[PDB]
Amino acid sequence: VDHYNVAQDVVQMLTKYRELQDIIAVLGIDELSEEDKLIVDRARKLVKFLSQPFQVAEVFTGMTGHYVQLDDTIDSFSGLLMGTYDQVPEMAFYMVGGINSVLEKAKKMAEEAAELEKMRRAR
Amino acid sequence: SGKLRLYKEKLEGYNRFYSIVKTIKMVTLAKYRAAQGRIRTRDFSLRYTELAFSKPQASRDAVVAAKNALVYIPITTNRGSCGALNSNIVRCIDSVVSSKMVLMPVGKRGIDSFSKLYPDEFRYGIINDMKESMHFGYATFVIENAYEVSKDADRYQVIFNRFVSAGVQRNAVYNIPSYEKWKEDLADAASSDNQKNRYLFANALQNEEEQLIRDFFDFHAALAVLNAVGENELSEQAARLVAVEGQLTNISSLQQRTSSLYNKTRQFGITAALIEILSAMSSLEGNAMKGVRRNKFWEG
Amino acid sequence: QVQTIPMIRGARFVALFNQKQPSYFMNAIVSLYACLNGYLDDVKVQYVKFYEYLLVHRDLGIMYGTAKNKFFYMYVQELNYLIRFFTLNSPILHGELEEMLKQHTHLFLQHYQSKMNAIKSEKDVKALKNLLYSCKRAV
Amino acid sequence: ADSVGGQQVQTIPMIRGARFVALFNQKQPSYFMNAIVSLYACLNGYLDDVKVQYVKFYEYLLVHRDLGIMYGTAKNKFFYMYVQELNYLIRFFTLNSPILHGELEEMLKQHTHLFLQHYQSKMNAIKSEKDVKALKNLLYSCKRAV
Ligand SMILES: O=c1ccn([C@@H]2O[C@H](COP(=O)(O)OP(=O)(O)OP(=O)(O)O)[C@@H](O)[C@H]2O)c(=O)[nH]1
Repeated sequence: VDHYNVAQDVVQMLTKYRELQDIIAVLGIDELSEEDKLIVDRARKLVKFLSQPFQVAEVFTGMTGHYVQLDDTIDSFSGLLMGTYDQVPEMAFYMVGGINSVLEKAKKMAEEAAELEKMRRAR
Repeated sequence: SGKLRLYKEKLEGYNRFYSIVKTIKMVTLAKYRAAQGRIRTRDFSLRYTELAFSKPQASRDAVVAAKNALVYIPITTNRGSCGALNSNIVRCIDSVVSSKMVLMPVGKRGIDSFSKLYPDEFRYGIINDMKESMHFGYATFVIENAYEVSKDADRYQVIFNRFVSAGVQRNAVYNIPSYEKWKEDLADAASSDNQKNRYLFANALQNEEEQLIRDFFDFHAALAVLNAVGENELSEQAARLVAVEGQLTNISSLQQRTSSLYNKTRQFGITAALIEILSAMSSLEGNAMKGVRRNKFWEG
Repeated sequence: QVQTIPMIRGARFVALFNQKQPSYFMNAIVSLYACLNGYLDDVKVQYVKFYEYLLVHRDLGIMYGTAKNKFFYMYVQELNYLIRFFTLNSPILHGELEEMLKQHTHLFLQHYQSKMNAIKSEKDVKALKNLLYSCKRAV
Repeated sequence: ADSVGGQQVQTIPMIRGARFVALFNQKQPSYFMNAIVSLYACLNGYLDDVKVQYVKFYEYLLVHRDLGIMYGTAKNKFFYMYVQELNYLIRFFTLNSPILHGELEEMLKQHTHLFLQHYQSKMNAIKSEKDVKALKNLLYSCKRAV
């Protein structure tokens, strides 16, 4: 039942993201309501989170592949829909497997940003 | 086959139609995106204009006792596809037809509609190219022509469209009484307790010289016209975007109905042609008859 | 958006038509009668399924001790043939039918819909959605 | 797609797309060196200041002529369009290589500057009944000459 509810919720969010995408074309995101600007942020994370790096391409693409378990995927999406991961950057969901990978990528992105800012302050 | 390609040509036309109409949406959206600014900067120029002219009078005593030309200046769009704005305005004008009615409509559609509908009453119309911004000079041109049409006019009315929201465009009215009737009401609002809210405003005008009052009257009349045309433009672009979307979807439904008839036709055409050939094949097989077999039947 | 009486009842009727398993004759007709008579006007569209479930698989009046009907209690499946025989508009079964419907509507609006309208927590919203999914799939 | 009315605006992608769609017009096959060089020039924006009507004439001068040598301004040592044997060097070494990239840009820059200074300037100044016809015939001939 949890799998079905999550899948339907994802589909509904994606469908809403399409109509909101067209609304902003005539308005601009700044016009949309804050429910429809949290729903346009979660949807973008979902679209990025449905991509995955395959182990078959560990050679010609260079990125380690992932094999996400069924239960892990359900939990990861269920948490994302609720809004638990509303602080993680959008790009942390791009070409990753599972939720732990998202956290690891976010930490690496944060560390890289801090180092770059620290280097900039020196010069 | 021609019949199949007839549908293909028909669907070919609908495709270009969708592209052109979509191009129209792009143009209107740009104009609406830049005309959306007035929504921020409106609702403050006409404050003392309200006091000058805001009079919630009855709709019968105003027109029943007309002894002089009642001039109407409906606002209409140059290009069609706007929606029901022009139609409603015509209904609003048809509902007030009278002996003394004179019409000086704005826009080609208003001219075309009213030249046919009201040839005698129609005197002439004003046309503005939607190239520059709706400015004061255009309003002054509307008023000057309106006076010359009927200087001895009991009232000059402007019937335009108010853009309440993206999907709400109501019809609004600015009634402007000529100098004589206005200064008479301004004189009663000053002396009498009646029209309290206008008491201070009226007395502050009677203190000044007359030419100033006449300039005041013309200036505020121009502002009311300027607001109406400005709103009627914003309602026009908003309405066209709504209407154009309707046309796009209608032209999409037709594209989905002529495609099915084109894919249903090709399937039937293939089946029939093949059936014809096999019927001829079976006819030539049936007409053929096997002859006596000239073999050594005994040798077996 | 002008919502007249026909529009409201029609929307409720459409929501009720959503089914997964065949419904017993008594349960279906009773629910249709309640919607037809306007008892669901105050009930939101998204809560119709939950309202129907409480009417068939629960009894609010007995739960909150405000019920006095002699026979027309929906847990009595034997009433189906009595309803099929006479009607739901017969004086024999009309008074009690109205009474239980009014009590069920009053209790539902007082207790359940009021709380469902005061849910903002993300966890509670998820729980409410899961509840609605379960009710829609089960009567 | 939005150019059906609305007065299409000439962004750099459009300023270069039009030239590309005008270079593709040809009658006879093009030698690899001539084609690749012309595409590279249009790709880096050397034809942004060249009107769409004169693109074929610009290409013809680049291929069958050498403005730099004509005006005694060429400074490249080996990279000249009259050296038809550079084709295999370009095939082995891409145009985006230090061996050829430096001289290639120099020649394109010089050719573009000379063309705008001398030829296109005169073209925009044509006002007559016979010069216009001569220009039109010249452009058509260049259209099917390269
Ligand atoms: O012969 C006259 C007398 C009066 N007036 C005009 O009548 C009005 C009476 O104006 P007020 O009496 O209300 O005030 P004021 O003298 O302070 O006016 P300002 O100069 O400050 O504007 C003023 O606008 C004055 O110019 C004339 O123009 N001519």
